[PDB]
Amino acid sequence: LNRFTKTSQGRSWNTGNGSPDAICFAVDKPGIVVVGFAVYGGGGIHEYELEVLVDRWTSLELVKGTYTTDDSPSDIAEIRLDKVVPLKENVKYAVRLRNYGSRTANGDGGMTTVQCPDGVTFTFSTCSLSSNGTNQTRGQIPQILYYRS
Repeated sequence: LNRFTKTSQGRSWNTGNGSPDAICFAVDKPGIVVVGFAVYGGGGIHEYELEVLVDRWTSLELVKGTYTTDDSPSDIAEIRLDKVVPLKENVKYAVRLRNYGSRTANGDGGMTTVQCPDGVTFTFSTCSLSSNGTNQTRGQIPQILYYRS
C-alpha cells in the first residue's frame, strides 16, 4: 500500500524550504483515479505545494495547504486533490511536493514495483523534478490514494 517497507529513525528529513521532492509513478491497468497522496510529518505544522504532472512535464493539478501529524501516533498525513486525476495506463506521471517547516520523518526501503491487492501494479521511479533527495528508495510521499473505476 505504502511505497516504503519502513520508516526512518527520528525526523531527519530536511524540507529544503520548498526544494522539490518528487516521485514518478505509472500503472499497469486502466481506470485508476488518484484522489490524493500521503506525506510524512513531524515537527508541527507544514505548508505545502503538491502538484501532479504527466509526461518534458505537463501540470495537471496543484493543491496548496497545511498539515500536521503532531496530533497522532501516525507520522503520515493525507492530502486530497481538488480534482481527481484519472491515469493513462503505462504512462509516466509525477507527483511533486514543495514543503515548508521543520524536519520530518521520511520512508526507506522503497519498492520499485508495488502490486496492489486489487490487481494493479504501480511502478515507482526516480524523477528529474526531485532535487531534495526523494527517490525510489527513500524520502517523501509514501502513498498514492486511489480507487478503480
